[PDB]
Amino acid sequence: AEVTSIPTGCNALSGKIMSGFDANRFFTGDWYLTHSRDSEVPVRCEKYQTGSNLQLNFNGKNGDVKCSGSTVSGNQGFYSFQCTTTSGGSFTSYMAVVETDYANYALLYRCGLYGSTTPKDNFLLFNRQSSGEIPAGLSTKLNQLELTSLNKLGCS
Ligand SMILES: CCCCC/C=C\C\C=C/C=C/C=C/[C@@H](SC[C@H](N)C(=O)NCC(=O)O)[C@@H](O)CCCC(=O)O
Repeated sequence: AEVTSIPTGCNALSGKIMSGFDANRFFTGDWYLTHSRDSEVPVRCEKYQTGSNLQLNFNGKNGDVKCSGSTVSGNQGFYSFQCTTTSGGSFTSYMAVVETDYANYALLYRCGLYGSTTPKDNFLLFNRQSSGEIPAGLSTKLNQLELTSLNKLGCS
């Protein structure tokens, strides 16, 4: 059966997502994951490569990861990505773009179960440049979401 809403425990962020999200402008080019609310060690620099039809590739923890996306019918703005890893792993992950200017930065929410019963989520800051940091345009939004000290990752 089709999965029609994000996992129980994931935040649908009703009322907190940008209006007029343009998938065509977001899912093009490269995005570097430069900061996140929660982070692991050692920090890394993941470059997310996008292609047509919600396909993406990134350099993950242990090998390249390839994902295929689709819209989540019950949750506006959300996507479900089915991913496979070069070590032979597979997982599902959910995301929504909270705010983006398409040409410089994007604040995303990500959530998934990953085989557990308790979801793991995060807020992610993507930048078009590996040297990208926290944009002035997100100041108020980050305050509203209580994201006052994003962790810098391994990009520079
Ligand atoms: C343009 C931006 C597009 C964003 C697309 C959104 C989602 C699909 C892409 C990546 C998903 C990664 C999920 C990783 C799982 S861990 C999932 C699994 N255990 C695994 O083997 N992961 C391999 C690996 O992470 O390298 C956890 O590390 C996540 C922890 C919390 C978080 O940061 O979301």
